[PDB]
Amino acid sequence: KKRTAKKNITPYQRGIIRSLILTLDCSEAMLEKDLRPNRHAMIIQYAIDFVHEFFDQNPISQMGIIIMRNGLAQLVSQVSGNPQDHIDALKSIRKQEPKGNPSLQNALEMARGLLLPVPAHCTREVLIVFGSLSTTDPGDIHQTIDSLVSEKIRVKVLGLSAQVAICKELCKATNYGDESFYKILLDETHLKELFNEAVTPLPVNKINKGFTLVKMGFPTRIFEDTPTFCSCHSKLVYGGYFCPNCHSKVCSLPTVCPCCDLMLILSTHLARSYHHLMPLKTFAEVPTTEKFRSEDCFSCQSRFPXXXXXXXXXXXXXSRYRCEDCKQEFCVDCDVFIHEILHNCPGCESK
Amino acid sequence: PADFVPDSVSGMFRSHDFSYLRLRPDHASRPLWISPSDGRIILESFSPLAEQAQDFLVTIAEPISRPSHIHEYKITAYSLYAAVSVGLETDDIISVLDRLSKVPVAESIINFIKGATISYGKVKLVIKHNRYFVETTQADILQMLLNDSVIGPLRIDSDHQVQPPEDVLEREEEDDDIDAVHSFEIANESVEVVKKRCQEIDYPVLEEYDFRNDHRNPDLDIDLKPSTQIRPYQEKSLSKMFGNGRARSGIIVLPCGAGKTLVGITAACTIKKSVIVLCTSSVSVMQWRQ
Amino acid sequence: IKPVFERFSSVIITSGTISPLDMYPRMLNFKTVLQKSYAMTLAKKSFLPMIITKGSDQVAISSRFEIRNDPSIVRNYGSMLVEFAKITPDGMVVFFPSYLYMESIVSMWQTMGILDEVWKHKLILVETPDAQETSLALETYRKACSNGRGAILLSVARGKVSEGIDFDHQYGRTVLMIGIPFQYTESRILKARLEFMRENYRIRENDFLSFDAMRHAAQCLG
Ligand SMILES: [Zn+2]
Ligand SMILES: [Zn+2]
Ligand SMILES: [Zn+2]
Ligand SMILES: [Zn+2]
Repeated sequence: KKRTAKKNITPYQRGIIRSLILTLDCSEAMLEKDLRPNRHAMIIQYAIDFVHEFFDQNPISQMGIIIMRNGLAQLVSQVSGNPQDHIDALKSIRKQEPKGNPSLQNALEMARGLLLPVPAHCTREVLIVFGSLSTTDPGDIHQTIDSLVSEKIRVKVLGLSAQVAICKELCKATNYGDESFYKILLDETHLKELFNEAVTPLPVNKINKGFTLVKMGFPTRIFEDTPTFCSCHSKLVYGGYFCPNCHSKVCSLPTVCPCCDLMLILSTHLARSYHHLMPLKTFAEVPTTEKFRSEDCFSCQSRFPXXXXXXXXXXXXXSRYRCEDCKQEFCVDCDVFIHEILHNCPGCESK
Repeated sequence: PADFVPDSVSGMFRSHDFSYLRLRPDHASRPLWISPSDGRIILESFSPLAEQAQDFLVTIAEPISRPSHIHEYKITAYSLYAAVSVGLETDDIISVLDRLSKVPVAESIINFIKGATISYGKVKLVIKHNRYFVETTQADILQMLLNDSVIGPLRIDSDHQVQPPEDVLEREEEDDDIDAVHSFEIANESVEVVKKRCQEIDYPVLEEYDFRNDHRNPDLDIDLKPSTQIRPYQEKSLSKMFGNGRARSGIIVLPCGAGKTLVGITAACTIKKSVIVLCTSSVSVMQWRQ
Repeated sequence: IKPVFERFSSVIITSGTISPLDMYPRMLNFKTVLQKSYAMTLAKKSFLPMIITKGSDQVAISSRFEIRNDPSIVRNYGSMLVEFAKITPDGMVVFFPSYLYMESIVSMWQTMGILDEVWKHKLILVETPDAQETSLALETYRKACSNGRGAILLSVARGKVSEGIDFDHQYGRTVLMIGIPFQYTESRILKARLEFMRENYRIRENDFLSFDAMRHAAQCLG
């Protein structure tokens, strides 16, 4: 018994640069009683969590936030690499109550034009968390999906406990025919894991597009604090950064320079793309009667490995989930943890 | 004379000991813990059939406590008769109680639950031609009906008539015991004496209510419109008195000031048959009608 | 059928619904060899037949009572429809036993507020005797089924739509069957053939009527 994946068919390109723009539903159906406070409130809790997650693993990206009230979609946080803008925008919304219908044609229409400034190297994306069961379209929506799929704006949406053929279609249509993107929950954790999975880049099988060399430079912290001064906020900041080309004091941010406009990054963001781009191989669960390895773990030292013959307890499984390229054992904890936070396979690092 | 503790016998069976009363053997492996001496049945969070357990207790008894962790148990004779009239298997409830209730089923408690499930009426009031008569599915029932001044003497000699049992059911005995057994059609007059003699001789009769022997004629001038106010306890109280399929009048203890007549008007309309309304006093009849 | 049974030799009788496979050799007076049906071997459930005898009032329901109104059953029916319109995804169809059942029940369903609610949720597309309007209804049902706003198609168990029209993933999710289609609503012509069915064959009134009623009941569900 194991629930582990067979093969990854996309470690080659990930969408390392992103412009993900999440849109919500503040409609009546969010006030129904299936999710603990309701749909409306518990949805927003996990979106906050995703927001934090989305910028941690794709901090080079931006996002905007749109609500869906009264048959009218309403932008609430602009497409920004600053999560706190969105986070604070999300804090206010839950205090208002969802209302009216989801007019998807509205929401799709403003999402498509919001992403026009998003360049070729930056990736356009839309994430619809749909929870009602009817729409109200200001126009042809196939016109918009046709317009949407034309703009190279893939769409993955997370319906609630129901399947809708149009968003079956929409995720099918935009995502290069490859319908893998109307995945829907039965459950809060299933919803929770529905949110966490939307953080990483989204490759299925990339078509050959212009791979454009991207020119930027890196900022550096300021020291003088009594000289608290800023060129990105016009306030007294006790020390910021300085763009390598503009030469203007910029507060701490991976945000672009505000005087010469080159993307400001230190080092930390790209190495998340690395383990995004080239991840590891899954720790193979060693056979119970064929392992015969050290009665411990490797990344940690976990002497629990078996009990040596116990009719049922020993014939079950030997906790030796071991990576392959290193061929080193790992307790499930490490095997899970190694595969959780630091990819950085402990055995594969030391050789 | 004519007083029955069984209807109002609720309020007892909460007293146990510690020396004689042992920890229930199910107490180790039992989702509930039926304190039989204290009569309390605490339905903790560990009961998987807590919803199933909660309903069964509400029938046979009255759940005094409904706490978030565990519930509370109380004994009600009307509940015992009502749980006896509930129809749940007396043995089946006890064992799921015994297996679920960690406290072993109390000996006195076990007898009452079985006494609920079967007693609360073992009477034999037979019915003929879809009506009520002096007979019985059991033999001690036919003896009670035949030797009855109201049931027998008020009973016409005719065994049963489709119309007479339809019409007369020595009044309406739409509350009789199991019909389709040996009995004789009773007259159109006086089930007071029928009940006033089963009163004097203590005949707890396992009774029914045959709700389309609430037929009673070509259809009256009833406007079967539901425009009268409907709000949720009344309808499921109706769903209880409407039971399976068709309108049964039961006893439905309702408050004056919360739309009491509303269930009656619906059940009167639903039968589409002649109905009378009786209120306390005539002056209240107008007030209520107003 | 006797001449084609007299003429033709190798014939096959095949349907999704044939039940029983023996009523046909009886009526049609012919010889078979492999009267074989197959069960659906599935690794999953994939569908729900339910017997809604009772309503919320725990009240047995039918269209056999009349072809008429009885606010208990009607409102009970109105309650079941409106809640089904709330729950099923795009594509839902129902089958009245008779159109004159449909016409009476629906007309006074607009009398109560039951029709406005389903109009908030889905589209409602009636079956008209003129089938150009019915066709204009059905394709707009399928189009709305393949579109977003839910489409509800309501027809007659004995009507035209049940004969050849299919209900795919989206074009059909929750079929319903209000009562069982019966025909002795009308005159004694069935009685006469049924009498023949009774005299020429060893086939009773109810067994023939329930067979036909469940023959079209089976015809609609699949
Ligand atoms: Zn600044
Ligand atoms: Zn600069
Ligand atoms: Zn370890
Ligand atoms: Zn390794």
